[PDB]
Amino acid sequence: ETLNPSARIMTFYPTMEEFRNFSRYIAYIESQGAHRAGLAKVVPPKEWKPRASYDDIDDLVIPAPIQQLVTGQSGLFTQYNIQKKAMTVREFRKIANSDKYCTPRYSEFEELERKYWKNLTFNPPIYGADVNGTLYEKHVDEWNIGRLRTILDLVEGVNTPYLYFGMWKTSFAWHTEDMDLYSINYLHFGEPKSWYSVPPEHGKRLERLAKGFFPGSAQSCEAFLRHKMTLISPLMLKKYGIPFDKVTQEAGEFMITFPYGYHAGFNHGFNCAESTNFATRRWIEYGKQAVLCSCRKMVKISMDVFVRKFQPERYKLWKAGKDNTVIDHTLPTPEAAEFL
Ligand SMILES: [Zn+2]
Ligand SMILES: [Zn+2]
Repeated sequence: ETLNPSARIMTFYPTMEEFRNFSRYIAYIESQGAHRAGLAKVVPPKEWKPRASYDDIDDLVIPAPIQQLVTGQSGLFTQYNIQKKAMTVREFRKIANSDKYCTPRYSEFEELERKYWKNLTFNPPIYGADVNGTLYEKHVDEWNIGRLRTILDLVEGVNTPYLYFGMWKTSFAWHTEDMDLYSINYLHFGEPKSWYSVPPEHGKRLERLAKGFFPGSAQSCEAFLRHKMTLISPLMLKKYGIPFDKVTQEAGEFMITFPYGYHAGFNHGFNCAESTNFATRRWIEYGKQAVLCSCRKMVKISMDVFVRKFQPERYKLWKAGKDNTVIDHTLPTPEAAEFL
C-alpha cells in the first residue's frame, strides 16, 4: 500500500552485480512496488549484450506472419488475424521498411500515438509474431529468456521463448498472460514498442468495461480478452475512468508484466522482441484463481504441483474447494522479504 501508491510504471537501472540474479531482482522490484503498475521497465547495464551481432538472421523463417485487420470506431476495435505463408526476416524487413508500410514522419511520440489510433483500421500491417526461438547466445547466463530458471520450470509452450518481428502499426490487444503469469519482453533491435498498462488492482474494472462494449463476445466466452482481439484506446479508458499508464520501450530494454496486469500496445516500426512467461511464489494464487478461455481448445496449467510444493497446508483444503483466499494485488512476492 505504501510502496508505489500511484501505481505508475517504474524504470530500473541495475548494476552488473544486481543484474546477475534474475529471480532476486524481480523480488527486489516488487519490494519497491513495481508490480502495482502491472508493468515495469528494466534497463540492463551497458556492458551487457545478449548477442554480439544481429547480422546473420536474414534467413530466419517466420512460419506464420499475420496480417492484422482492425475494425472499429471511437476508441473500440476488434483485430482479426489472417495467417500468411512463411516468410524470412529479409522479406519481412523489405516489406516493413517499404513506402507502403514504413513509419510516418513525426516529431514527438504523442504525434505518432495519434497517427496510430487515427490509422489502425487502414493499410493492414503484417506481424511476424509467435516465432519459436531465441536470439540469445548460448554463453549468456544473465536474464536469458530461453532459461530464466524460475519455479515455472516445474511445469515441464509457455516456458519457451518467442520472437516477434514488428512493423509500424502492428499491435497487441488488451490481455493478461496465460494463467495470469508474469512475462519478460526484451527489445533486441529496431524501432520502439509502446505499451499501455492497467494496474492489476483495476483489472476487474477493465473487464467490466470490455464486457459492456462486447456483450456478444462476453456471452460466448467469460475470458474473451484472452482471444487478444480487443483494442481500446487510452482516450476510451479515460472516458470510463479506467486508471492506466503508458511507457515506450526502446531497443536493449526489458519490460516485465506482472500477474493480472492488463497490457496492450504497438510497434513504431521494424523491430524484434523476445518474450517468455515466468513465475514467482506470488503467482501460484493467481494461477489457481485465473478465469480461463472456455470456447477455444488453450494454455491451462495444472496448479496441483505448485500447491503441493509451496502451499502444502492449503492443498487438501483447495482440492475440496474450500480455499476462499482473496488476492491482495499490492502485496509483494514472499521472496522480497530480504529487501524489507
Ligand atoms: Zn502479453
Ligand atoms: Zn474463449
